[PDB]
Amino acid sequence: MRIKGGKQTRVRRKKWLKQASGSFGTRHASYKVAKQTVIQAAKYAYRDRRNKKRDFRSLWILRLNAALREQGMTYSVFINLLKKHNIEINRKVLSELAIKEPSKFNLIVQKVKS
Amino acid sequence: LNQLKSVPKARNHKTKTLGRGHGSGLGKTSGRGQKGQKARKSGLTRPGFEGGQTPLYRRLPKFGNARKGFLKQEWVVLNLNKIAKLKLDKINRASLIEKQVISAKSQLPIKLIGHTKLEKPLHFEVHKVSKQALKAVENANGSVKLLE
Amino acid sequence: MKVKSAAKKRFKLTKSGQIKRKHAYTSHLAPHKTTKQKRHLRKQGTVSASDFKRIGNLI
Amino acid sequence: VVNTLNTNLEQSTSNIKNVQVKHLDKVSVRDLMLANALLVEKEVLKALEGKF
RNA sequence: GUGUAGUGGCGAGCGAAAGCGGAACAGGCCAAACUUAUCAUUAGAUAGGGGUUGUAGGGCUUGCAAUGUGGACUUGAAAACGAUAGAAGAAGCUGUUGGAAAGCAGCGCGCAAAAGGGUGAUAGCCCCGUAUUUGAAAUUGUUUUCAUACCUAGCGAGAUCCCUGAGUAGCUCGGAAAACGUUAUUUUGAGUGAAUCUGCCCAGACCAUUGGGUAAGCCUAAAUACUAAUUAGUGACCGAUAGCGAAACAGUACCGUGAGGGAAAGGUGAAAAGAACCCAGAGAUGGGAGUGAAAUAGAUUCUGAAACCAUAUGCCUACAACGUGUCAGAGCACAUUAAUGUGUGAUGGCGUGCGUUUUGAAGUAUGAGCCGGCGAGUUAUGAUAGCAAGCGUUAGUUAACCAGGAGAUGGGGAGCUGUAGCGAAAGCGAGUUUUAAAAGAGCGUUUGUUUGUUAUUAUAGACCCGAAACGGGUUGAGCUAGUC
RNA sequence: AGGGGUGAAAUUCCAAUCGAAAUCCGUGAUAGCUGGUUCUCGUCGAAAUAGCUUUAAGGCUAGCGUGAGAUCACAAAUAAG
RNA sequence: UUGUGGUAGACGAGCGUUGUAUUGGAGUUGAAGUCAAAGCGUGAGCAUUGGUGGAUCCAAUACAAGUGAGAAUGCCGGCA
RNA sequence: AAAUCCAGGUACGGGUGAAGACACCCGUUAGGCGCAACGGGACGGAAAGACCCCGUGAAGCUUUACUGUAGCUUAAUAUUG
Repeated sequence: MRIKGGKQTRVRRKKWLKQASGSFGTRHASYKVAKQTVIQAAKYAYRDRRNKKRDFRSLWILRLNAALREQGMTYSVFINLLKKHNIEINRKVLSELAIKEPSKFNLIVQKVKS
Repeated sequence: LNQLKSVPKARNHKTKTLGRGHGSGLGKTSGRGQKGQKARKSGLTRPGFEGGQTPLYRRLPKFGNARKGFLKQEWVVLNLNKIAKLKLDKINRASLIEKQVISAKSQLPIKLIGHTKLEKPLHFEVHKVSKQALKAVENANGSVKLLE
Repeated sequence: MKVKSAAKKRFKLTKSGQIKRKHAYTSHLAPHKTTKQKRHLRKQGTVSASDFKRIGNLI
Repeated sequence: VVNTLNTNLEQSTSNIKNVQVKHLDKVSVRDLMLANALLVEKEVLKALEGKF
């Protein structure tokens, strides 16, 4: 039984090409290049799925410090007044967007002083 | 069975392939080398060769051929530890052929061998017997009529 | 396959493996070796487990 | 499956994809279970017992 | 038998002969003595009878009894079975989607014929057919019967009667087929060169004994190998980059002065029904109309995707250091295989390809222009090891071969491993070799068999592709070198 | 007429090719030397050392991974003496 | 509870294509291929739907493989 | 019309890196796209480096290297008295 084997190649190439959509140049038409592009794209996605959970935390800290420098005290001092005294495991993104609800974060700000 | 539910139990094992897939588990150079000599076509040089060092089958001395150009005289052996299981008496060439012990047409002397005890009396007709085998046969009221 | 006759004259089979062989150093220059040496090497011998595979399929 | 090899039976059954006539020695293990329905001769029982 | 005996710089390797079991099976014919006739009867030559040799035979002198067994075989008469042309040869309508029914639904019909092909879709009953029964003017083949021509036959007795294959065989000098690399065996290029049944040769140097056979003459059917041809059939063989290089006016077109090397491409539509005629244009052609179910089936003619190149909706870009993607992200225009939805991505963070070879890759080493198709672990015979299966305490097991549907299987036990091993061997034996040793040491102290399958390995090119090469056979002096 | 021809000799020429033509066959010559060796997934997981080698870019044996089985404690490692 | 980086490499478990053996099914009310679509798995992959098309395919179990393409300064065919 | 071509929207200084960067790090400069020139770089294009070295490679040539051998020469022998 001589085997022709045509469907597999077409379906594999179409599936690989469909993944890389909205790509510059011919990189969305050539399967041989499309596979490399999607390889690199998924590697970047893998590294960014941790890079973003780190960068969001960085912006988290930055926007907390932005609000806390206005009260005349240090961000590290605020974390301290959370941890050792008036034990609080309060969420950082919580207290961040409690800037959006006005003055409600100020309750936590004034509560750390026993 | 039916012709729609034939089933095995433990056959149909894995089929290794030396030229399918970069990461199938077996690579492009599966089995043979990583550009070494064995990896190349017609590798795995003759089994007796040992790299250039003198072969083992030559470093050793040569055995003897005391009887030059002859075959050892073959015999048909009747061990006394197994004849007792075979249910037949007066064991003689006129009666071996019936029990399919020996080939129907074959000319060959019969050798009698054994030390294990025997209970039922037997009457051997052979060409030669071991001394203690003969003693054991005659201990149990047996008789051996030693032929020529 | 054909078994190399050059080796069938230098090995002897025994029950349950244990290929038998003769030691070398027996046909030359006796005085260079002690009489005790020839006394040891007169006996037979067997190969180790190292070269068993290269001898098995070859014989 | 027939032991006598009757001509009257074998004259018919030759234009149907479902029926065919064979001797006892001729049928194999495969065909014997491909039938889904068996019609055996009364004679073949003794020979089958003899051959086990 | 057997990878046995053996042969090998005892290396790669090489590999019998008996015997056994099968296929088929059958032995005959000349010279020689003896004799007849003829040859300038000197013939040594020509032509007739006689015998075909080992349980030695034949010729000679002399008896008995055949009238037949038979085919490597001459012709005549017939017969059967084929072969080369043909014939007969069963069975249906109705509705349905439908361009068309044969498919689909309801009730029927025949098969010694339900192989196959065609018919506006997959038809047993529409057509050719097919199983079976038949048919040969003429030619031809095989076999059968009878008659006929040539060749052929058993058992005795005597007898130191005669004959029984000449440059023959051995021997020497060099080789060669033999499994042997030269050793009896065989064969011969150079020489040497006997006997006559009281013989000669043979049984791996040779002699003797023993046993076996009659060379130096000739002939032979079947059983074995192959298929370019004809007939019929088959295919877990291929389907236009496949299949023989040749599905088409292929060894053609072409490349060569010649040996030779050697291409590519098939498919409208059921039926040409191949587009009357009109408009534009000179025309090709296109748009129409018309046939057609379909003209997006239109002569470029089945299906029509990729690199490619154009046009278009929505969005974005002209302060931008850019492997161009990824994670968040406003705005914009739409609404889906309803899915925390889709396209686009102004902006921020991060961000030096894919393979191969490598101490080491983004490389200033390499491999790819893209796209589509092809493009390498198999097969035969054996070994090893796992797994699984059947059989099992005298186990197990078939090969070739015969039987059939080109089937498993039936018969076919020839052999194979296991049952005892040890020893170089003679031989011995649960022991055996070493030895004075029964002391010790090595080995042994019954522990399967046949397959399926898997992995490795052995000989075959044995994963794929890649050389300068070697040898043998052909074609070239029209270019050129020389000569005439 | 090609392990040959010719050669006022240069390794010139012998059909643009000549340290020995073109072509066909043995021929699928061999190649320890390049490059390639196409389906995925689950578990474990090195070496670039020693010896030998007409061997040094190779191969063989040992160690190093892995599959099956045994030893489970008298065997192996960790801390202490 | 102990773990799950990974080439050379051992080893286990699976998919896909072609054909065949049966058992069921779809098909001029429209198969395959192919175009595109905002589906479902751990993967080779497997669905659904509309247009193109007018004759073959699909499901479950087995068996046999000219069998799964990214490269070989590839080769054919077309095209920047 | 061609060689080439991994996909490209392709900057510079200092440094870094398989050791001389269009992309890497830090700074600097720069509207998108043509056209005519001019060749510095992209270790540029074209030759699987001719050189060296390796291969248990090829070919040719050489001699008091090996084994042979055509031819030449001597001897026994048949042709042979």
